[PDB]
Amino acid sequence: ACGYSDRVLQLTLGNSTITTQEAANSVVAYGRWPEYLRDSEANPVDQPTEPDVAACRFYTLDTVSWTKESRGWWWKLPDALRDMGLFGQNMYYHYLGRSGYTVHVQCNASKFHQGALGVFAVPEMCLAGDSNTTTMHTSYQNANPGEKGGTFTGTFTPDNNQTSPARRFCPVDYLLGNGTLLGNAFVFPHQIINLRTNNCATLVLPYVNSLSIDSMVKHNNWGIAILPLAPLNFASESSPEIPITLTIAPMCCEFNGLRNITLPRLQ
Amino acid sequence: ACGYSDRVLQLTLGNSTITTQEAANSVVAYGRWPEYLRDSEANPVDQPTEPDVAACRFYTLDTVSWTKESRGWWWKLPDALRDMGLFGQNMYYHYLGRSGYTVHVQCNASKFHQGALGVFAVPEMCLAGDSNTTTMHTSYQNANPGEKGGTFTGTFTPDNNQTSPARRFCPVDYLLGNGTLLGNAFVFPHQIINLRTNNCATLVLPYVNSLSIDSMVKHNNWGIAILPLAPLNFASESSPEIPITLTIAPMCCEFNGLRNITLPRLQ
Amino acid sequence: NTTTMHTSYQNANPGEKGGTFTGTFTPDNNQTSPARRFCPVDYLLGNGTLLGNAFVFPHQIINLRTNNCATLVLPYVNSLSIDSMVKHNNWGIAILPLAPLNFASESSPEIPITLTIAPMCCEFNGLRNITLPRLQ
Amino acid sequence: QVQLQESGGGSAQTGGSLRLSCAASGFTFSHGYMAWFRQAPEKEREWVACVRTSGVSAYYADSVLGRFTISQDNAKSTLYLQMNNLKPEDTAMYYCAATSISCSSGYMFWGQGTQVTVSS
Amino acid sequence: AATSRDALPNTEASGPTHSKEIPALTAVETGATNPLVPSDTVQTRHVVQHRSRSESSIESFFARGACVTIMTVDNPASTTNKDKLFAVWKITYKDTVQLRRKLEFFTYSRFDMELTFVVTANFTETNNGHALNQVYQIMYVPPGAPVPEKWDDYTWQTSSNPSIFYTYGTAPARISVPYVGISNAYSHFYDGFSKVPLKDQSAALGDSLYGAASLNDFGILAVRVVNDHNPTKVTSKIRVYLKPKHIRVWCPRPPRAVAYYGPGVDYKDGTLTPLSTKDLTTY
Amino acid sequence: AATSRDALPNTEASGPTHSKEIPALTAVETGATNPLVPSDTVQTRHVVQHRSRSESSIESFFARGACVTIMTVDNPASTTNKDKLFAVWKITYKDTVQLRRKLEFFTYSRFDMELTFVVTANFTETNNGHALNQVYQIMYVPPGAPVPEKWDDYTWQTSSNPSIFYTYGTAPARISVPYVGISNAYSHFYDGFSKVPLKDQSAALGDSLYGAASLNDFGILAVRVVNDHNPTKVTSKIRVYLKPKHIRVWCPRPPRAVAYYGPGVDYKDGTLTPLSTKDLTTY
Amino acid sequence: TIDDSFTEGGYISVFYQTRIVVPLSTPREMDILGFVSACNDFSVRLLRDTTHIEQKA
Amino acid sequence: GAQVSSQKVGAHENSNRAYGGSTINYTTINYYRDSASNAASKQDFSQDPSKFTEPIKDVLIKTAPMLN
Amino acid sequence: GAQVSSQKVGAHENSNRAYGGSTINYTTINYYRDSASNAASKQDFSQDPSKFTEPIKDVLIKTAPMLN
Ligand SMILES: CCCCCCCCCCCCCCCC(=O)O
Ligand SMILES: CCCCCCCCCCCCCCCC(=O)O
Repeated sequence: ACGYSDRVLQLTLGNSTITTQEAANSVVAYGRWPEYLRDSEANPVDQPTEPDVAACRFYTLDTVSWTKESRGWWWKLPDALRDMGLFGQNMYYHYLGRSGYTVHVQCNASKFHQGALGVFAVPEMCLAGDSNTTTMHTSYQNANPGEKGGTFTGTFTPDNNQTSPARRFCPVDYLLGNGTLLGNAFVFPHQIINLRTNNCATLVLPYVNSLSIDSMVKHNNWGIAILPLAPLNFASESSPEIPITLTIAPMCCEFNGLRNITLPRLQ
Repeated sequence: ACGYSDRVLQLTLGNSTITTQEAANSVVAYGRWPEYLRDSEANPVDQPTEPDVAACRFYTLDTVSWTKESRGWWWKLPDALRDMGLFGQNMYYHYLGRSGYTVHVQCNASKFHQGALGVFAVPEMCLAGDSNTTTMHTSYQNANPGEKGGTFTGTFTPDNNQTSPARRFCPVDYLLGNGTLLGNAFVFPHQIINLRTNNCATLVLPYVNSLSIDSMVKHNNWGIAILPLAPLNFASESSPEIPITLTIAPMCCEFNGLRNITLPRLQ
Repeated sequence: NTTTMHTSYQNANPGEKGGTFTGTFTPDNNQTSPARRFCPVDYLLGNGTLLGNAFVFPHQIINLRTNNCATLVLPYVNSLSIDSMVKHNNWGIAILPLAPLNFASESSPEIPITLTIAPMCCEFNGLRNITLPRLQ
Repeated sequence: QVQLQESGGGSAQTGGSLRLSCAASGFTFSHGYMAWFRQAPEKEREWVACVRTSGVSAYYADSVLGRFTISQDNAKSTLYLQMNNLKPEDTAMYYCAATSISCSSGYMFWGQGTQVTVSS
Repeated sequence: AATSRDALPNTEASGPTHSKEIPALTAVETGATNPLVPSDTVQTRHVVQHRSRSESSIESFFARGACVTIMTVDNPASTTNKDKLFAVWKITYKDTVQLRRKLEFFTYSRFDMELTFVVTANFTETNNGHALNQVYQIMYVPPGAPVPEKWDDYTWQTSSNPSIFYTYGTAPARISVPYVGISNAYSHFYDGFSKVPLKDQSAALGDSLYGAASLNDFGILAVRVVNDHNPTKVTSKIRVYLKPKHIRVWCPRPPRAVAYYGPGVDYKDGTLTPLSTKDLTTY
Repeated sequence: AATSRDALPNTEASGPTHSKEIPALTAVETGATNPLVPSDTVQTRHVVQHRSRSESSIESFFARGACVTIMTVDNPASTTNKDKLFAVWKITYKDTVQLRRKLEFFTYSRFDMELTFVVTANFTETNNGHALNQVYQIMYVPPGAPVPEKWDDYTWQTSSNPSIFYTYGTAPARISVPYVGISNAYSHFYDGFSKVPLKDQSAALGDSLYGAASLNDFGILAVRVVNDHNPTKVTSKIRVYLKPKHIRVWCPRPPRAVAYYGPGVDYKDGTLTPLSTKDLTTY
Repeated sequence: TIDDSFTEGGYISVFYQTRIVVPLSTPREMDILGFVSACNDFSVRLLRDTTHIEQKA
Repeated sequence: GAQVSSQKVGAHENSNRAYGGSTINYTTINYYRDSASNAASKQDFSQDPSKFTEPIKDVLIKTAPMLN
Repeated sequence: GAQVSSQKVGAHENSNRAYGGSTINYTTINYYRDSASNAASKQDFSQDPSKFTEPIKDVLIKTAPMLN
């Protein structure tokens, strides 16, 4: 009648607005919408700081590229947004913090392009090491690659330099980077951007953890993994390229225990 | 509102389901839906066998090809389904049989393809002979070409071998294969698959005859003729090719007078 | 006497021609190529039990002086509600002469036996392509 | 602890012959079958041949027909696989799958297997 | 409403007779058994019947435990050549004779199954050595589950399998297993094959056994000595006793006349003679 | 209100169709699974469903006891050089494979924990000596409590620790431990570090493990032979069996595809191949 | 839950109904992804230990 | 939720002020959730054997001629 | 303070005067003060899998086109 569609979506958070004309509806992770801490589940005694508009807005992470060679890409939340306006500021200023997200992945092309990208949301997305000698050895500096994030690899290559280890994640694509067959990755809330159909993936994520509120600096709640289910193909070309852009918006964020700022050793 | 369309059609019969996303509605021949024989119009005294799910299901006939050279194609019902599961079995086991059909013709292409195919349903589709010496001389073996069916020709070429005639139909395309101008073929229930628009033709046909129930072995009720109204064209190519697939489903079929099986001389 | 449960499908299902019972058990010795058939001893009802107990099964005995036919209506009996007919036989029709045939003062009498069976309340599920079994 | 242990090696030239054996123990409830299976270097595990319980009634795989011979010695509780005319397609691992069966597919006991190589 | 422990129908006093009614004449061609009682043929007095059929009820007829199998395992010395014996037995009532024949009185059955485990151990080698009271695990491995290859491999973790750790000397072990059949009744006799020999297939590919359903019908039990190697060898015998409870049955079949041979219905030669010699006119 | 042992939804009889509704067409881009039932695509009859999901309930799926660890202790002769072996095991489900993978089907859990203790002893040295039935103390040392350094030191007084003195030969030992987690759910996977590497601090000072919370999460168990030295050596193996009761779980995760390597999520090379060879057009 | 004749399941097949058609300047080959899932009426019984994992020594 | 059932007294003790007489009963209480675990009741029904004795379509009347 | 619960009868014994029929129950009485000690009830609820199957914001109607 009036023309309301599932493909046409307009999301708004604070002073930012995301639109789209080729969506595939939207995903509310585990059906729960992100929310503020209820007195019933409260834990720290102090008055929590809720930045709201100050932090609850979409932040665009630098754009990555997609080619036939691409194995995959990954990020961590809140990690990924560690240096995004006030959200980061507030994050670094408090001992505790809980936040939900509205993850929107953008990757458009032509009706002449073909492929599929599975944007997966994994709470506690633990990734595997690169050493056949030392388990759980990835260093913090490699565990949290910020807004630039990381990638998946097509082959597991052990780290042999035991004089100075590389201490990073070697997340095998087919193993979803955690010793399990990718095909089962659908148990996690997800959407698959299939070029011929849509152009974006929106995954609203509530705060999920073992605790009501937790140290954000130390621990990542969610994980955003994007791997090409179908490889990129365009025309009769040998080198096609299309970009992927991630915009994430923290929601219902609250922080407790205000203190001096933490300057982490990221490098 | 909910998105219900004329192009999107899902037909189901027994254990088979036909879908489609580019249809042009559907045709109920002469507005009557196929039906079982009513006591008012009954004729044989014995309890009729109604195979239902056993025979009332879609059967796919081998796929034919469409090229710029193609003049036409034709089939006969029940003939065409003479060797399709239980429907055929039952057909051969009874002296009498009446059945309706749900004919669905499938022929898709690209938005860059062009042409039109008129799938016509002619009750009692009598076709013309190939001899200028002997009228009504086509032999049974040539009258019933089963699931492979037949074709139309662009020119009438008489059969001259009077030592051993070819005894087949020479159905001139423009004469609709029966001495009448094709342009009038629309008086029969029909749909025209015009590439730019649709991708299928669905013609539900009720049992039509001079008798309530009749010998299927001997007589064909309907006729399915497909002739290209607009020739096939693709890009700037010299030899385009796209396939056509016919799936027919007998409906409300009933058979009387059970006896030993008839092994017809088809060759 | 070497291989248990060794009768081949082709011998297990002798169709409309059916089979017979034997008066003596003769083992199959050709272990180069077994005969793989049933050797159903008559008195053992062909299944290691005394014939005289065969009456526990529904039955009728055509005794010439009295009757001329046997009618046994059989319902579907199995461990499952519906089952693969190709693979499994529900019932069994065994006919053995309780009293041997005798006619006049003759040495070679002969009379025929004809079986007419009618399937009832038959139902079939899972329609697919036809199975062409290897019967021979 | 139905111990199935293969033997017979595998390093012959193209065209020769090998004797693949298999020691069986535990409780092999005779009735059923006893067989052989190959996995191949890079293919799916395939059925080679099956012999009956104690009966010398057997079959062979289309591919191996007549070129492989499977017997048994239930006195020695063993099964044998003589293989004449070994070839580049026969190069593979062989397994004594002899338990249950009833046919040529069902099992509850396999072996560790052994490799064969027909070189040339 | 007529229970098992009901008194049987009484004997009615009936006198002399001379009438057109014929209890005595019948026709066993009809298949039907002529249903008479003493009074029908001879003069009788009145008798208050006391006996009941109580014990002959289907449930009661199977109310006994029965030895289904004898599983043997051992615990040898560490230095030894041979491996520690751990048995694996395919769960079936047809390994022994007694219980089987009883179950063969019918075509089908349903019963919650009770198993009992009687273990008995001893030494073997002439020596005065010592073995501390031994424990025994009885692990039920359902069809398809990993069958243990070693006595000390991963399989004994039994994260999902139901096991019973029996300590020697205590009362025999017992577990309850319901009617676990894949069918709507357990099948004692199955006239058919698991496979169908198709024509577009090789005889080998379509061949199977006669009388068999699934090779693995219920699974296997695995029993092992839990205690580790002991310098003095100790062998053990676990005896399993099954008592079919809550039993129902269908369609009676003549009881087995000749000794069993294999899991099938087949009969061996040399055992085809069950009835002895008796002269027709000799009481 | 829909319980575990409920009969499943019935199969409704549905006939032929020719309508603008499309059960058959969907779009798995939405992430959502198309929820159909046979009737939606093919003609069906009416079916009174009998089967239930009864056994597949979360509680039932973990209703089995599982071997978590094998603790070894011994009681040697007084004259001996080596000390009497007394074990100390860090309480964790990740030492064995089976139970772990089952617990890994989810992200978090809560369960009152049941532990069972199966002890088994034997002699070692070739001799005919004697050992009187041995007792065994299983002392739970919570994080921070004094861990025993000797087999006969003060720590075994257990004035506050919960211990179990098991006498050999009697039924296996068992104790109940509630959900003792410091969090609002037990964490199977923890994507984070215990420490934060600050910039005004040395890399060493700020470094920790990946995936670890507290090194000491639950504590250690300590098991020792209570009886004193005996002239003939006797070794013992205590097997612990855990059955997670009253269990709840959250957020499912794909089951482990490749063998475990360490306590982490990490995978070793040479085990990165789980699926076998199968041709696409071969049934 | 194991390969068995007596409890066989049948065959799932996929065949080209017509064919795949693409215009010019279009990738002539592409991919299809398959998914599987149980239905509301599905159930499982008799809990057992899996083989898809093991601990060698 | 005890199950009290009566017993069929056989050998009567010289009592009717405890035993012998006033109907002897027995108590039973299930200890497990599974039906399989229960003890075998033994309070089973009997039935008409005619389903085996007289498998005929037309009723069998003993007093008359079988074949009429 | 006994807990009487009913059992889901599977194999029905030939009784309806003790077993088989008239609903079979079982008794349970806790012996410890701690909740941890109790026996696992097994009388648990089931639920809608839609929280996993249909994690979409706008309701899924099977009969209509998914993307409208
Ligand atoms: C701890 C043991 C648990 C489970 C044990 C399963 C064994 C079941 C054996 C049942 C025997 C019933 C035989 C009937 C044969 C049939 O079904 O055709
Ligand atoms: C006598 C023993 C008393 C106490 C025993 C305490 C051991 C508790 C072990 C609980 C294991 C739960 C594992 C979940 C991991 C987690 O919390 O992150």
